[PDB]
Amino acid sequence: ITQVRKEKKGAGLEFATPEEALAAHERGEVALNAPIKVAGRETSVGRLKYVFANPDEALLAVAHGIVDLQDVVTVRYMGKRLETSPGRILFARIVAEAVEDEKVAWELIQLDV
Amino acid sequence: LDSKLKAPVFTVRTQGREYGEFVLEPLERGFGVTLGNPLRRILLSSIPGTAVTSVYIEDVLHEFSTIPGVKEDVVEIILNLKELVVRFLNPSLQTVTLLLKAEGPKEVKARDFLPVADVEIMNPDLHIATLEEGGRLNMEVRVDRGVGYVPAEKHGIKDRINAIPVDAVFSPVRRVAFQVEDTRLGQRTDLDKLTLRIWTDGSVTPLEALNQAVEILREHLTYFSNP
Amino acid sequence: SKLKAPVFTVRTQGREYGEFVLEPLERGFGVTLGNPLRRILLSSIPGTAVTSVYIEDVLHEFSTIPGVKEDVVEIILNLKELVVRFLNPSLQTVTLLLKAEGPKEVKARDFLPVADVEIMNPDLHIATLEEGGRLNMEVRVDRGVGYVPAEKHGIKDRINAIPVDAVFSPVRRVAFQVEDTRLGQRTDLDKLTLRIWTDGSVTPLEALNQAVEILREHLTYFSNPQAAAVA
Amino acid sequence: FGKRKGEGFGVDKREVEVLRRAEKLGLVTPGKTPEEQLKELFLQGKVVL
Amino acid sequence: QKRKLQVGDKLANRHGNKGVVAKILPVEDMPHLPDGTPVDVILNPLGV
Ligand SMILES: [Mg+2]
Ligand SMILES: [Mg+2]
Ligand SMILES: [Mg+2]
Repeated sequence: ITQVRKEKKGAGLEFATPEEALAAHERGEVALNAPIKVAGRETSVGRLKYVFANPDEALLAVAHGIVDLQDVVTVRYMGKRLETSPGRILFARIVAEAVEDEKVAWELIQLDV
Repeated sequence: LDSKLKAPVFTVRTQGREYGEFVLEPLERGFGVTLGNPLRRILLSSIPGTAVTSVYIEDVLHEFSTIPGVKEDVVEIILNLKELVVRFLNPSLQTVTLLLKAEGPKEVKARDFLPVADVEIMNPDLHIATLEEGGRLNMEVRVDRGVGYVPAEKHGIKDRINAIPVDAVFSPVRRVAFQVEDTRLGQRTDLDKLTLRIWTDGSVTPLEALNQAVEILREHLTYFSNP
Repeated sequence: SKLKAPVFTVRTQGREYGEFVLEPLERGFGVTLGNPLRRILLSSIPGTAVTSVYIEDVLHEFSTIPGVKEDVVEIILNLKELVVRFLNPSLQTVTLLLKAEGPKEVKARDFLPVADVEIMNPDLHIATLEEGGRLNMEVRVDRGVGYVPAEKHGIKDRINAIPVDAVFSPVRRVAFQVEDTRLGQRTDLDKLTLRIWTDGSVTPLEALNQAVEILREHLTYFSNPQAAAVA
Repeated sequence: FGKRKGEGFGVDKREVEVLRRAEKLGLVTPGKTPEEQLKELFLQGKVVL
Repeated sequence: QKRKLQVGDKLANRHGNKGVVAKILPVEDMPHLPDGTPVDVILNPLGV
C-alpha cells in the first residue's frame, strides 16, 4: 500500500499550464503517474488532476475507483499540501489512530518512502 | 443436527452527530461479513447528501490562477468549499447557488454566505478565505443534491465561461469501518460479532445513515419478486 | 436522476440449474446484491441428507459384507451422495428400507418407495452384489442445514446403526456475473446475474427466494437499537 | 472460457478491473481484447479470483 | 478411529513445502473462480 507508481507514458514532456497537461492526459498522451514538467517544475498529471481537501475524501475516491492507493496525488493533511499517494495517507492514519496521537505519529513515520 | 437459537441484540454507541458504533451479536457463522460488506458499500455510495459542484470567482480564469489581495490560491478555496456541509431543509429542493461578496481585511467563514430559504449550513465556523487590504472576493457556489463521489470532469457543469467545476463529495458519510470477531453463545463457538463504525459530516447522523442503508438493501431484495 | 426498480429475468433448466438476472442496477450493486446471496446460498439453505445407516449383520463402519464388493465405508460414502426430496414440508425424517440380493448392482432406485419421497438420483450406485451376496439396509434421512459431521449428531436408530456425515445443503454451486449496462443517458450501470446449481432436492429459484428471505430477516435485526453503557 | 462465451455471458466488470491492474504490472499487452488478455494471464498460470 | 483432517495436522507436497493446517474456512469464505468454483487450499507465496 505504501509503494507509489512510476509510469513511462508521459516520460518528462514539457507543458506551460496544467490545463494543457490535463488535456494531454485526457487524450491519452500522458500517463497519470508519469514524471512530467509544468511551468518548469517537475510534477505529474495525477498531482494536478486530483486535489483532495482531506484524507477522508481521498480514500472515499479510492473507494469509488476514481484513484488507486498507489497513485501519486495531492492531499491536504494537517494544514499541509502534500504530494503523495492515498496509501501513504492511509498508513499515516493507521499509525495515528493506533497510537491515538496525531502529532507524534506524524513525527514518527517517514511518509516519502 | 437440531438447531434453534435466539435473535441477536443490536447495540448502539453514539457520540454526537459525527460518529457511531454498531454491534450485532451473536450471528451465524460468516454472517458478520455477509451483512457488513453490502452495508459498507451502500453507506459509502448510495446515501443522499449535498455537495459543491461548481464555483465562479470574479476576475478568475482557471483553477490554478491566484487571487490578488488574497493569500490562499483558487485551489485552496475550492478545497475548503469541499469541506462545506450544507443541509437542505426541504426534499423538493435539488440545487442552490450561494453568493458571497466581501472585502477589506477579513477572515471569511461559511456563515458569511447569504442565507437561502430551506438551506442550513452545518459548519458556519469553517474558514473559506482571508482577505487583505484591497482584497476583494466575489463568488457564487453551485450546491447540488446527489450521492457518493463525482470528480469534476465527470459532471463538468458550468453556468458560465469562467465557472470552475468542483469534485462533488455528496456522501454525508466520511468513513465506514467494520470488523467481525468470533463470539460464543453456550457451546456454539463459531458465531460472529459484527461491529460497524460510521463517520459522517453531521448533516446525516451515523444511525440515520445505517437506517437509510439497510432500507436501500431491503428494497433491493424486493426486486426478485415479479418476473 | 434516481434509478428505480429493474427488470427481473428468470431462466431455468429442469430442477437443477438456474440463472436470475436483475437489470439495470446502480453502480456497485451487482456485488452488493450478488455476493451476500451467494454466501447465504452456499451455507444457510436447508435441505436433506442421510443421517444414519443400519445394515444387517454389520456392527460398525469398519466391516465388510460377504458377497458385497464395497466395504461399509464405501457404502456409506455412496449413500452420502444420495439426494432425497421431501414433498410434505411437515415431514422431518424418513427411514428408507432396502432389501436386495445378487448377482446385481444395487442402485438408489432399489430403495422401497415412501409416500411423498422422491429420489432425485436413482442411477446413483450403492453396492455391487454377487451370487449369495445379500444386503439389508435401513437408512435414516433427515431435514437439516449446513454441514453436520457424524461426530456431532451421533444419530443412531438401533444399536448397530452407524452415524453418517451429513451435508444438508441442496446447493451445489453459486456464481454471479456483473456486466456493464446502461439506461438512457446513464452509464456504468450494473447488470447482475445469479447462476445457481442445485441437487434437484430444491430448485435454484426456491433457494434464491429463501436466501433473500434470510437476508431480509437478518436486516430485521437492526430494527431494535439498544444503548450501550460503558459508563 | 469458451464455455462461458457460449453460455451467454461476457467479460465481468471485476475482470476488467483486474485486467487493468495486470496491464499496469506488464502481465498482459495493452490494446488486446479482455478475452485475449485473460488468456495471456491463463498461460502464465494465473486467473482472476 | 476415522480421523478427519483438523487444525494442527501436518500437510506437505513432494517439493518440500510443509505446513500445519491453521484454519478451516466454510466454503463461502474461500477465494473462488468467476465460474463459482472455490479453491481447496491457500498456500502462501512467501514460502517459495
Ligand atoms: Mg481536480
Ligand atoms: Mg516525520
Ligand atoms: Mg466466524
